[PDB]
Amino acid sequence: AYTMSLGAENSIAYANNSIAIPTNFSISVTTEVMPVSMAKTSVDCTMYICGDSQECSNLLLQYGSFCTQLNRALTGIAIEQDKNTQEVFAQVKQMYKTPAIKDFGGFNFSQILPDPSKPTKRSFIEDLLFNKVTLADAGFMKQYGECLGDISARDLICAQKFNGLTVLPPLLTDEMIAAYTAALVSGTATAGWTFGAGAALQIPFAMQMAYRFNGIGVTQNVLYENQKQIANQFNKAISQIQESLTTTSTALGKLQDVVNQNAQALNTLVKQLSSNFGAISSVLNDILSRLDKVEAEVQIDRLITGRLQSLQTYVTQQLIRAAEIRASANLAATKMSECVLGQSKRV
Amino acid sequence: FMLKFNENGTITDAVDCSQDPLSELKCTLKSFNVEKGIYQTSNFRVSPTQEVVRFPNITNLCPFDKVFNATRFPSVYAWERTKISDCVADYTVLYNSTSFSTFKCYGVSPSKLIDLCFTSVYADTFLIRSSEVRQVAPGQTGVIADYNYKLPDDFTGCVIAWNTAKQDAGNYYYRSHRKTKLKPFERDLSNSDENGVRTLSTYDFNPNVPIEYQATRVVVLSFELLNAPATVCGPKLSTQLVKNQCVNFNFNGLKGTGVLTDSSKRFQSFQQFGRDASDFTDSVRDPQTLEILDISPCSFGGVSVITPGTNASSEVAVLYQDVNCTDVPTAIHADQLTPAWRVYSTGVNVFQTQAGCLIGAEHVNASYECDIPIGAGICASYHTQKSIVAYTMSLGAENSIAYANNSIAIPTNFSISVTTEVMPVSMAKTSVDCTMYIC
Amino acid sequence: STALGKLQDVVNQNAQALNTLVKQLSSNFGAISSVLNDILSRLDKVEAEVQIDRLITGRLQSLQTYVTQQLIRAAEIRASANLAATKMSECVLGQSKRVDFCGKGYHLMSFPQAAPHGVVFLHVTYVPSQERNFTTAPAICHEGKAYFPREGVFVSNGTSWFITQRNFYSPQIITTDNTFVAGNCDVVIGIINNTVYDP
Amino acid sequence: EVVRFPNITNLCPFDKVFNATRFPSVYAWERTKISDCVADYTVLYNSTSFSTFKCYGVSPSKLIDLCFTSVYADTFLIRSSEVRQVAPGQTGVIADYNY
Ligand SMILES: *[C@@H]1O[C@H](CO)[C@@H](O[C@@H]2O[C@H](CO)[C@@H](O)[C@H](O)[C@H]2NC(C)=O)[C@H](O)[C@H]1NC(C)=O
Ligand SMILES: *[C@@H]1O[C@H](CO)[C@@H](O[C@@H]2O[C@H](CO)[C@@H](O)[C@H](O)[C@H]2NC(C)=O)[C@H](O)[C@H]1NC(C)=O
Ligand SMILES: *[C@@H]1O[C@H](CO)[C@@H](O[C@@H]2O[C@H](CO)[C@@H](O)[C@H](O)[C@H]2NC(C)=O)[C@H](O)[C@H]1NC(C)=O
Ligand SMILES: *[C@@H]1O[C@H](CO)[C@@H](O)[C@H](O)[C@H]1NC(C)=O
Ligand SMILES: *[C@@H]1O[C@H](CO)[C@@H](O)[C@H](O)[C@H]1NC(C)=O
Ligand SMILES: *[C@@H]1O[C@H](CO)[C@@H](O)[C@H](O)[C@H]1NC(C)=O
Ligand SMILES: *[C@@H]1O[C@H](CO)[C@@H](O)[C@H](O)[C@H]1NC(C)=O
Ligand SMILES: *[C@@H]1O[C@H](CO)[C@@H](O)[C@H](O)[C@H]1NC(C)=O
Ligand SMILES: *[C@@H]1O[C@H](CO)[C@@H](O)[C@H](O)[C@H]1NC(C)=O
Ligand SMILES: *[C@@H]1O[C@H](CO)[C@@H](O)[C@H](O)[C@H]1NC(C)=O
Ligand SMILES: *[C@@H]1O[C@H](CO)[C@@H](O)[C@H](O)[C@H]1NC(C)=O
Ligand SMILES: *[C@@H]1O[C@H](CO)[C@@H](O)[C@H](O)[C@H]1NC(C)=O
Ligand SMILES: *[C@@H]1O[C@H](CO)[C@@H](O)[C@H](O)[C@H]1NC(C)=O
Ligand SMILES: *[C@@H]1O[C@H](CO)[C@@H](O)[C@H](O)[C@H]1NC(C)=O
Ligand SMILES: *[C@@H]1O[C@H](CO)[C@@H](O)[C@H](O)[C@H]1NC(C)=O
Repeated sequence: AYTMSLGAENSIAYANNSIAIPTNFSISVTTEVMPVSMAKTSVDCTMYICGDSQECSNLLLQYGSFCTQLNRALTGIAIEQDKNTQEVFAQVKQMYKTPAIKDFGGFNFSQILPDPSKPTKRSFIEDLLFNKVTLADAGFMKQYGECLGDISARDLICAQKFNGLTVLPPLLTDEMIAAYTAALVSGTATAGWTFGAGAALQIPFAMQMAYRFNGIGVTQNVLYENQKQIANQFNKAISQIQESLTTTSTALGKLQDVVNQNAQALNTLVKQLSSNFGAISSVLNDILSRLDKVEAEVQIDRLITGRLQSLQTYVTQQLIRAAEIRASANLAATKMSECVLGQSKRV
Repeated sequence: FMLKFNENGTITDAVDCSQDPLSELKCTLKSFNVEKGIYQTSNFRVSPTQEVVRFPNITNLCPFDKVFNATRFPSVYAWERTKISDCVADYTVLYNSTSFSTFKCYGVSPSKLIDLCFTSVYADTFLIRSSEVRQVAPGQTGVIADYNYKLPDDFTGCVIAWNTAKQDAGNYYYRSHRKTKLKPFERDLSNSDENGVRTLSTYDFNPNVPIEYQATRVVVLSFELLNAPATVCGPKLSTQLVKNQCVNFNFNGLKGTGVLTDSSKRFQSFQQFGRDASDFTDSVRDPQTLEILDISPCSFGGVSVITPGTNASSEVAVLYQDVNCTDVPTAIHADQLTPAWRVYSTGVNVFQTQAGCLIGAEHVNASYECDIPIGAGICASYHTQKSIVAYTMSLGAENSIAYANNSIAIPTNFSISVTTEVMPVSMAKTSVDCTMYIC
Repeated sequence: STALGKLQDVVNQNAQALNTLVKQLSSNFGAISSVLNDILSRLDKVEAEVQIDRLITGRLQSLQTYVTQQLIRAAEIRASANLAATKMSECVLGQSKRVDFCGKGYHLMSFPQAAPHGVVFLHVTYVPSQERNFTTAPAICHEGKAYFPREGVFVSNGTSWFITQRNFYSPQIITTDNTFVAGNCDVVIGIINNTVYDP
Repeated sequence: EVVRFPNITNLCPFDKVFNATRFPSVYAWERTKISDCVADYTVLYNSTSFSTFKCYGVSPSKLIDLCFTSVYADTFLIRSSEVRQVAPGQTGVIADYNY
């Protein structure tokens, strides 16, 4: 046990007549990871609560619109996940095809553009990102026959499907997302910022970087006078991204934990069906087998209200988490416009 | 059915919710008119029409005569326990011969006894005066409950008693005092104390005594309903199996509904049913063949109905989520469906989307802007006659930039643009009088 | 009609939430009746209170649901109101360099207009149009030393080299006023030879 | 378990309350206060069997280890048919017009 270090100890050699001027520079490439969407969860509220039984379903009608109101909430979450994706990507709906030459002024975009030798039209970097996040529960999409196996084939995802819990697929497939990012990097490589304001105007890439140096307040000559250095520093920095993404799993933790949180929530929701909630049994057919309506209904009501309470908890948690994902998607959409479609003075 | 009631309270419209996918949509949305969209739809397609009842073929009738009509019962201090096993509990044979002034059951309804099966039964028997049968219940107190025969709080079973003042004349004993109460189903046969005088009081039973003092026989049946072989069953006859259909079933008194199939499951030698982490009973041992059947939900898998507005058309399309188009007629139990739904099982206008099989929308190779979002790149629209068409959505216009290392495009003109951005700032300031709403 | 859909759906969502809350009073929640006086008329307190408790708990649960949805929706409206307040400061009370913040194109102005439960911004933007291809060079070499554009870019109309501002073609004579000189012209890749006029 | 109870020791007057020479007519039911005594009701097990023993707000099995801040005993004679009317929420000639 120890006290935290707040930071490195440092001092500034202040004097009323002294200044430090940088004599050199480093081109730095930095990775920012942002969540944009979450799993479009869906619930058959009758199948979850009453588990395919008429007696319970006829009791559940006496609770009114609770189920309809929960489904209305979750479909609101689901539609919002597609909105989030189409607000971050799809800001530019000119599908600028990837240029045939991936080197501009010495800057080697080949790792961040698609490669036509591969079967999947991702960039090389995007292939690393799609490998480095894992859908640790095998990621839903359980095929029609797959839940009818031996004992060892039992699976919380089959327990989910049998109890009415499902994940809808996103509207944009990954090939469509990769097509937008390919178009966005292609416009930046060949038309700079202009295609964010209007029609894309081609400009030579070094000449575009020279304007970007002026935006920083480094004189235009300092680019051309060092263009091979600057391009090499850029190329090496991109390679360091590729090396870190191939080696290191923690980089995308902000996305893996969105997967983990939503997987865990669905797992607790199915497991809550094993609770009695003070009924004689957690099992609905066991009550209906063993008790007659005059007193079964008292036991069923304990299950209905407890199960129904467990759904309302889950939907509230999803509404909370969805608001956080929306805020991240709104921020990511702002960074697309301001960092990709332009140059930002915002420190 | 969903029924629309007029202000005069006459029915003016109705939807048969099982009829077709539009009817299921209307019933799912609790509404007779539906806006354009795609909606998750609750299963009204299928309901069980059959019972699959299967019970062990044990045929020996339970020993009601030997247990109830024994020549004499025990003194309550010396109550006797017997195991009842491998028999059919057709208790209706008694209706001809006795009437019980108490028949009271715990954890089981008495009307259910005729179609349950029990993994264990023990009958306890003793004689007490009629006023004391009151005390033979969980949580009771009194000379019987304290010092002669205690039921547990977790008791499941039935207490049965009848007057026998004509039969059970004589002397019978009960413990009036003890230094500590009995534990549940404890017995204490000690007659003499340390010095030799008896610790037991005597019932004097005669038909001449007042009713409250007259002898009643009591039988206490204690039950178990474990995940173990059935030992006593009600008289139910067994039916044939009906696999691959949504049915009601009853295996050893475990009722339910679902789809039965063969299964790969290894059960334990004693095990009668299996449950997943949700306690959903996913398998059962057939008591007739000892084969293990899988139980699937009748409603299993997601279904969604795609519609223009019902103001626009009564045409719909159905998405069978994660189902392959050749499996739809079996994932949906299309043999059990109406003809109007079975149209949406098969035929032309089936299209395998990565979201699932889409049926009833014709696939079109022209891409358009997304109208109704089906998923995984597919959208649908009500499109020119009109029909529901399904297509891959267009991401944007095809374009290319004429890049060269020495070419630049400069704007020669400009447009002043005025753009409208609409932003919500407020919502209605709702308020609730919580007492007026609730009470 | 669709232009204000973002306002109409705030109205619609809040109307629908109140309508479902009144309709929820029609539920029994497993009581013998949804109607409170019907229970109290028909049952004695010893056992009416068991039925009344089922109504109280289910009704109170329905309020807790409604209030939770309102807290969620109010957090969303607050984020929209904070963003609208930021656009008032940055797009109305100034001019914003933030690329897509005050509408598409380069922001000139915007005007706020009141709307029910909302604001409408009329964003005014310059959109460049009718672009034309030009040959261009990073620098001019005049007398062994490299001249760079002071602002804009060097372009030629085929015959002649000019300096123009980048967002509107207005060619100027390349003058020691329009340009700064920095270093010998060997280093600049793509350097070209042209006169620089000296007034 | 730390069990601590007041050290009152006088046994409650079960014989005088229950085995009185006669009970009141139900219209003239009599109330008596019971106080400063130990309610070891098991002394009755030897001598009297009760065809009704029904408790409200307390389980009868818990009577042996509770203490009460007041006790009153109401006593009256009725026909056995009518004892069902001696309960909360009952009706009938007793519940309406006698007790
Ligand atoms: C900034 O520092 C780098 C070294 O980190 C300098 O790069 C070296 O430059 C000399 C002469 O140009 C070469 O001989 C070395 O091989 C270079 N090394 C590397 C790693 O590039 C660079 O010149 C410095 N920049 C400026 C403007 O002086
Ligand atoms: C751009 O970067 C790549 C390195 O990623 C350069 O080298 C090629 O890299 C791929 C793997 O990424 C190999 O399969 C090729 O064989 C490599 N080619 C060579 C010649 O080494 C690529 O050359 C770079 N482009 C430019 C124009 O420098
Ligand atoms: C920009 O384009 C507009 C047309 O879109 C030009 O305006 C036209 O100019 C001619 C001659 O002056 C008129 O006859 C037309 O009526 C004008 N059109 C409109 C809509 O007013 C304008 O001259 C161009 N600007 C520049 C700087 O070239
Ligand atoms: C559905 O089709 C895919 C091939 O497109 C196949 O991999 C999968 O196993 C099929 N599902 C079933 C249940 O046969
Ligand atoms: C209700 O009944 C009255 C009288 O029969 C009739 O005039 C009125 O039109 C009815 N209302 C509706 C909505 O049909
Ligand atoms: C019912 O009792 C009659 C005589 O009282 C007897 O003949 C008959 O066999 C009895 N039936 C059963 C089922 O015990
Ligand atoms: C009990 O058994 C005796 C002897 O067989 C018989 O006479 C009597 O009728 C039986 N009682 C009942 C209720 O069956
Ligand atoms: C009775 O049970 C046995 C064992 O479970 C089985 O072999 C037999 O087929 C069943 N039915 C008949 C009619 O024998
Ligand atoms: C759409 O294009 C595919 C090409 O793979 C073709 O097979 C199919 O017949 C086309 N559909 C129509 C309706 O023309
Ligand atoms: C610029 O040149 C390319 C090829 O010469 C051409 O495709 C493009 O349309 C030109 N742009 C303009 C604005 O004329
Ligand atoms: C280029 O512009 C100059 C204007 O000073 C003009 O004299 C020359 O002819 C132009 N050339 C072409 C090809 O337009
Ligand atoms: C531009 O490209 C041409 C070949 O297309 C080449 O000859 C020339 O040296 C290049 N110049 C620059 C500045 O990239
Ligand atoms: C520019 O001028 C210098 C000196 O006159 C000459 O050496 C060089 O080759 C020229 N460049 C071109 C491209 O003509
Ligand atoms: C009531 O008191 C009388 C007189 O002492 C006694 O004979 C009788 O047995 C008592 N009753 C009971 C039930 O103890
Ligand atoms: C119990 O009854 C006996 C007589 O049967 C009597 O002698 C004894 O005192 C009684 N005990 C109590 C505690 O009343």
